[PDB]
Amino acid sequence: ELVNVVDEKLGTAYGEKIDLNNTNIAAFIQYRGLYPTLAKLIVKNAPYESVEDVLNIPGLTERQKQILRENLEHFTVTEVETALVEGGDRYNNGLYK
Amino acid sequence: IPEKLAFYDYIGNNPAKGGLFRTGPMNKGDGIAQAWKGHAVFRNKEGEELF
Amino acid sequence: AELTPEVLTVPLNSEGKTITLTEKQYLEGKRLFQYACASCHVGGITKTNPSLDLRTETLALATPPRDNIEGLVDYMKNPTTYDGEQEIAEVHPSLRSADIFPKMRNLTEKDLVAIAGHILVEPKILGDKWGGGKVYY
Amino acid sequence: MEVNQLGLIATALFVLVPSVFLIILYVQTESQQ
Amino acid sequence: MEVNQLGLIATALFVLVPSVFLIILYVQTESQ
Amino acid sequence: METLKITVYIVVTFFVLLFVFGFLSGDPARNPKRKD
Amino acid sequence: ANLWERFCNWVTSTDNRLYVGWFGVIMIPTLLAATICFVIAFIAAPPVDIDGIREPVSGSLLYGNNIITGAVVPSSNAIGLHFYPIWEAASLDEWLYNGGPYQLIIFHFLLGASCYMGRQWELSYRLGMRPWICVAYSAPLASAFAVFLIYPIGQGSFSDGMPLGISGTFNFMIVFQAEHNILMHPFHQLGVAGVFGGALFCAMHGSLVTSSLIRETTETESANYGYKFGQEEETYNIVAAHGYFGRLIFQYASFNNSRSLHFFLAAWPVVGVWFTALGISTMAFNLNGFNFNHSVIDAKGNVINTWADIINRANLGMEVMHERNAHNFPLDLA
Amino acid sequence: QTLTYDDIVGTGLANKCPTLDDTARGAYPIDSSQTYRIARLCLQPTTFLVKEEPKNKRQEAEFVPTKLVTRETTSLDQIQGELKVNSDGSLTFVEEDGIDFQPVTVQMAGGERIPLLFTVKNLVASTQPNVTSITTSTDFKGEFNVPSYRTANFLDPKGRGLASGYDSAIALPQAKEEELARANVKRFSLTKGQISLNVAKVDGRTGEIAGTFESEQLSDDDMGAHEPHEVKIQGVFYASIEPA
Amino acid sequence: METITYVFIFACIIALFFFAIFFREPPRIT
Ligand code: CLA
Ligand code: CLA
Ligand code: CLA
Ligand code: CLA
Ligand SMILES: C=Cc1c(C)c2cc3nc(c4c5[nH]c(cc6nc(cc1[nH]2)C(C)=C6CC)c(C)c5C(=O)[C@@H]4C(=O)OC)[C@@H](CCC(=O)OC/C=C(\C)CCC[C@H](C)CCC[C@H](C)CCCC(C)C)[C@@H]3C
Ligand SMILES: CC(C)=CCC/C(C)=C/CC/C(C)=C/CC/C(C)=C/CC/C(C)=C/CC/C(C)=C\CC/C(C)=C/CC/C(C)=C/CC/C(C)=C/CC1=CC(=O)C(C)=C(C)C1=O
Ligand SMILES: CCCCCCCCCCCCCCCC(=O)OC[C@H](CO[C@@H]1O[C@H](CS(=O)(=O)O)[C@@H](O)[C@H](O)[C@H]1O)OC(=O)CCCCCCCCCCCCCCC
Ligand code: HEC
Ligand SMILES: CC1=C(/C=C/C(C)=C/C=C/C(C)=C/C=C/C=C(C)/C=C/C=C(C)/C=C/C2=C(C)CCCC2(C)C)C(C)(C)CCC1
Ligand code: OEY
Ligand SMILES: [Cl-]
Ligand SMILES: [Cl-]
Repeated sequence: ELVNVVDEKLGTAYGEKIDLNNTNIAAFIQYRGLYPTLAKLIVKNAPYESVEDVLNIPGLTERQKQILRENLEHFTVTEVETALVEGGDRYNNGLYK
Repeated sequence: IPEKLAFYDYIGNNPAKGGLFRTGPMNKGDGIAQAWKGHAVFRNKEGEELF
Repeated sequence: AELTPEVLTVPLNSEGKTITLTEKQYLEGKRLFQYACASCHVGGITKTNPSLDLRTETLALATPPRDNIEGLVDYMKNPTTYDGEQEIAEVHPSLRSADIFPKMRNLTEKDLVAIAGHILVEPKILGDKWGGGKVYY
Repeated sequence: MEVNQLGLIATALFVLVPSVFLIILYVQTESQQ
Repeated sequence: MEVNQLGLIATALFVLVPSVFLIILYVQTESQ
Repeated sequence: METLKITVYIVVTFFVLLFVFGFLSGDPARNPKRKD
Repeated sequence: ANLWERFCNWVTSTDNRLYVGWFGVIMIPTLLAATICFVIAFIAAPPVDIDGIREPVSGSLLYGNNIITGAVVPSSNAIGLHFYPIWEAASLDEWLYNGGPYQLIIFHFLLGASCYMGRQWELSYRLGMRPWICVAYSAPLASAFAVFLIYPIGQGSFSDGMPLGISGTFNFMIVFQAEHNILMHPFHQLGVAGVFGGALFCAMHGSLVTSSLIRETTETESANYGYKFGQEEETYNIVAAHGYFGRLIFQYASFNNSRSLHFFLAAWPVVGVWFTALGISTMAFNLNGFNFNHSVIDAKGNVINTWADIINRANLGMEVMHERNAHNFPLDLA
Repeated sequence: QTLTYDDIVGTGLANKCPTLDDTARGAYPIDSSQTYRIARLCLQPTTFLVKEEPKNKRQEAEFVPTKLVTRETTSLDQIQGELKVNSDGSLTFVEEDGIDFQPVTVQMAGGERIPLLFTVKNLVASTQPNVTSITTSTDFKGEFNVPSYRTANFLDPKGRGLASGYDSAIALPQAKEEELARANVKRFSLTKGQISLNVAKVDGRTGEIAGTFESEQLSDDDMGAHEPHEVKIQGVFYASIEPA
Repeated sequence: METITYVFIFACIIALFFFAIFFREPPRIT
């Protein structure tokens, strides 16, 4: 009945991909062109329903919408997990080097 | 009926029910009283009250 | 094992062109990197922003790309954010900002390349250690 | 057997303390003579 | 705390037994 | 706490002065050999 | 004569079973207040938020400790170096939570112990002795000032002072090695030489005087009864001890002057322990022990590890675990 | 007055909310065709009550007063948010940002310490309807989120945690894990609070209001290792309303 | 019982201190 909700996420697509609703902002460094500008937007605007709602962010340039399309294959969305998003842990999760 | 009063009306608090080598606190014997259960009324099948 | 010209060969530009270095250049580039850079970038990390290291693979994936001497000299002249979007000479030492980063006033263009070569050569030597942080000390 | 644990220290002291007192007084008696 | 309950008797005789030895030796000294 | 603060200040103050005046009372003379 | 004079002559009486003295007048109340507070806190004090993070450490016997894990816990990092008498707290309950007894104990104690030192001077003056016993005691007094006062000063918090407990002391030692490589500081290597040599020379002098005791007893009695208190004569043959020791090594590696020998015994540990107290006191200002991390490298420039790189891996394990909830940012700068 | 840091520092006044003059009891006109904002909301608790646990017989739990042990660290301030005018006329404050939480530890008779996250995160407080002006009989009633007192990286003394840490009692290799599971397994709670604010002082000139608050929220449950207590907080608030 | 044992033993040590100082074999000079 009692389960570590964080380990469980690692069994979902949060474990393979950048979860646009949960993952810390420094994982967006993994792909060209996303950090810091679009990472801040994606997160600012963060709660999405499907990965493609990210293209509708108000303000994207046309190069921006293109980069997002180029890297839609690298995103997923799962349920917002409180333990991952509280404490402002999406901006700083206590991991440095 | 307040529980404090009903607890007095129970022989486990009678001082004359102990033993010379049954050591420690009363709680070591019947346990720690938690709750009055209620006053038990006994009836036979004819519905007389029994005591 | 030894410092050979095959180690001292690094991408000149992103064109795939390349250049070879000497023992003297590489060692000048380690000295100058210590003098101007390692206060923050010791061992390939970045103390004031651990999220960006100097690993060749990180540089590769920056806009513009920086896993060559040219894009590195350029960044030392006119730094940008990882995505190319902002200029950051106001807070990152550069020739563009050598009035407020005085260590940069006396650096020649030959000195800048020595520093890039060092940065591109050091992971071929140390691999994971460079940009790894304390896990790898 | 589920037995009172302090039974042991109680019995051990009940013996040792008075017994030691008696021995102390016997031995300093022999040394007088 | 869930401690060893033979620890009390062990500490107790650890103190008493060698302690008793020394008192015995001191008193029979004072009385000669 | 006010009452404790005052009372500690005064205690300390008293002791301090016993120490000061005690040594100002010709301490060099208090020794077994010579009274200067 | 006058009452102030009866008093002075009592304070300084060399007839009291225990000497009072003017240092004595400050030493006595302050050591009593430290001793009574310490004993009561060790048994009964409730938990203490040492690191200022609302994670209290239980140090006392009644809250589940034993003799070996028990401590009076240092005061909160939230307090830093602020003075925190009982009268600065809203309540004893607040004072206990935030570490107040530690401040009371160490201040009264540093003070009373400093006056202990002076009292040793004082009595030696009244007895007509030479005065420098108190100088030998300055070496352990210095050491207490370092772990209780100097090191918290350099680091900004009494919370980083040495706890008053057996396991707390070890805690303090491990965190210090990680943050200062104290083993690799020469002043500590000097302190070890101070104490190993001290113990060595203790056993030697003990074994050498005892080796040369003059037969003044039989085999049925302690050889100690061959010395009579305040006897005019010496009870061992120093000439005989010299002839033994000079041969064990060579003639001039051996002392034949008693005064020179005993001054050697005093100076060796005292000096070395001055150095190691100076060691803790200077690493209080992060002047740390030698760093040979990645100091050897091959023609290519691979790191060739030495034993100092193996020390640093241990250091690093202490680093990343200690005070595991208390760092938000990558460097632990105090 | 216009004091300065140096005037205030080390006195405890930094943990105090501003106050309005006893004579400040006017009213702030509200204007439907306008948009409003709280530029500063300050909450300063004065008392912390915790519901005692009534025994298995129970009868009724009272709220028992407690002792503050964490010092003058308790106040919420620099809180901002917009003030909508609703359609039934009521006004609604929607907290956006601010220093909206303080960890506090109070102590109960007998020495139980009760930590809690004193908070109004995500506060949403509305007035009764048809409010044309904020007066000295205006009430808000709100609800806020109370996240876990520790966040996911916090490690317990045996190195166990949620987002980090050991996942078992490693000091007891071959113990049965069955009975330790509630302490091996860190759970992150997020519950709900409720707060009433009661305007008692108004400066219709400046846009400054002041009054008292009461809120009810849960205490720390230590990432699921024990049940939380019910807490009631009472104190005072200041607020500054600007046009937007 | 463990807290008691520790405090008892510590208390006996302090009592020992008192007799060791005040009830010593007094030293004498022959
Ligand atoms: C008049 C004295 C007195 C009284 C009435 C009590 C009463 C009590 N105490 Mg207290 N107690 C006392 C003195 C007293 N105590 C003293 C002096 C001490 C220190 C030693 C203690 C230490 C103490 C503790 C540590 C505890 C109590 C507890 C208790 C309770 C349970 C006691 C129990 O189990 O009895 C047991 C009694 C017996 C088994 C009878 C012993 C009599 C022996 C068998 C007679 C010896 C016969 C002799 C050898 C015959 C030979 C003679 C011939 C050769 C000439 C009870 C309220 C307990 C409690 O519940 O507290 C929470 C508890 O844990 N007491
Ligand atoms: C030799 C005696 C002596 C000394 C030197 C100290 C020393 C100390 N005590 Mg201790 N103390 C002692 C005896 C002593 N105590 C005794 C016997 C008790 C039991 C009553 C205590 C109980 C006690 C408590 C309960 C506390 C201390 C604390 C302290 C510290 C500072 C106290 C302070 O603010 O002083 C202030 C002293 C002065 C300003 C005097 C300066 C000297 C000048 C010459 C006189 C000044 C005039 C003065 C202002 C007039 C007084 C009245 C006025 C205010 C109306 C210090 C380590 C505090 C502490 O450890 O905090 C962590 C603390 O909380 N002590
Ligand atoms: C194999 C045995 C051995 C030897 C020879 C040494 C020797 C030494 N260690 Mg080590 N040590 C040992 C085992 C040993 N250690 C063990 C088992 C431990 C615990 C695990 C330690 C822990 C330890 C620590 C923690 C430290 C040392 C340190 C030292 C130095 C100071 C020791 C000192 O003053 O001793 C006391 C002895 C004397 C005062 C007498 C003189 C002894 C010297 C060394 C001999 C002189 C040689 C002589 C001049 C040559 C021949 C002369 C002839 C021609 C006339 C010294 C180099 C310290 C250090 O690193 O300093 C750099 C230090 O910090 N040791
Ligand atoms: C073989 C290994 C070895 C050896 C021999 C030493 C030896 C030493 N170490 Mg090092 N240490 C080691 C390993 C070792 N260490 C390791 C592995 C680590 C890393 C984990 C460290 C980390 C370390 C630190 C961080 C510190 C030391 C210190 C010391 C010194 C301790 C003794 C001292 O301070 O006396 C000095 C004497 C005293 C402190 C005594 C004070 C006496 C007071 C004034 C009187 C008290 C009265 C009392 C309360 C009442 C009694 C009365 C009663 C009779 C009724 C000594 C030189 C300490 C040091 O240099 O201290 C300055 C120190 O702080 N070490
Ligand atoms: C850990 C090592 C260590 C300890 C504990 C220690 C202890 C002592 N050394 C003394 C003396 C000396 N030590 C000397 C050399 C050395 N001492 C050394 C190492 C030590 N020396 C070393 C290595 C040397 C070689 C340099 C000399 C030369 C002297 C002396 O002259 C002196 C002495 O008198 O000789 C016997 C005594 C001072 C008495 C005093 O201050 O009464 C006053 C204090 C009293 C009565 C009570 C204190 C009560 C306090 C408030 C207790 C609470 C606070 C503590 C700090 C808590 C500690 C908890 C621990 C678990 C850390 C004391 C027995
Ligand atoms: C195969 C074959 C050839 C075998 C045959 C063997 C053969 C016969 C050999 C030929 C001869 C031979 C020796 C060949 C050469 C080999 C040779 C040179 C051996 C090398 C061995 C070696 C290097 C040993 C190292 C030396 C050593 C152990 C350390 C010495 C260093 C040193 C001087 C330290 C001590 C310092 C010091 C003086 C301490 C004082 C201590 C002191 C304070 C104690 C207290 C004290 C002192 C007193 O003083 C008195 C008074 C009293 C009271 C007293 O309390
Ligand atoms: C190139 C760099 C520049 C150069 C630098 C040079 C620095 C040299 C410094 C010299 C230091 C001064 C000499 C010592 C003082 C003095 O002589 O003592 C006085 C006595 C006199 O000796 C005794 O002398 C007596 C005669 S008299 O009194 O000296 O006149 C005689 O009676 C007796 O036999 C004899 O033993 O010395 C001794 O008794 C011998 C033991 C001396 C020990 C040395 C001093 C202290 C050692 C501390 C070591 C600390 C180590 C810590 C461990 C971690
Ligand atoms: C601290 C004051 C620094 C000093 C001195 C130097 N750098 Fe730096 N560097 C620093 C930061 C904070 C950052 C990240 C800036 C950002 O927001 O993007 C950087 C980044 C770089 C990079 C880019 C690495 C990447 O993965 O894209 C490079 C190539 C770089 N810095 C080089 C560099 C050199 C050569 C320096 C010495 C001349 C130097 N930096 C100094 C912080 C600091
Ligand atoms: C007069 C005189 C003298 C004497 C004096 C004296 C004798 C003093 C004393 C003093 C004292 C004797 C002091 C003491 C002090 C004490 C203290 C200060 C304590 C405190 C404590 C506390 C604070 C506690 C607390 C707690 C804890 C810790 C825990 C639990 C709880 C409680 C709360 C309880 C002389 C001779 C010198 C000379 C001159 C004159
Ligand atoms: O070592 Mn590491 O550094 Ca001197 O502080 Mn920063 O952490 Mn913390 O509280 Mn005690 O300790
Ligand atoms: Cl730690
Ligand atoms: Cl930090």
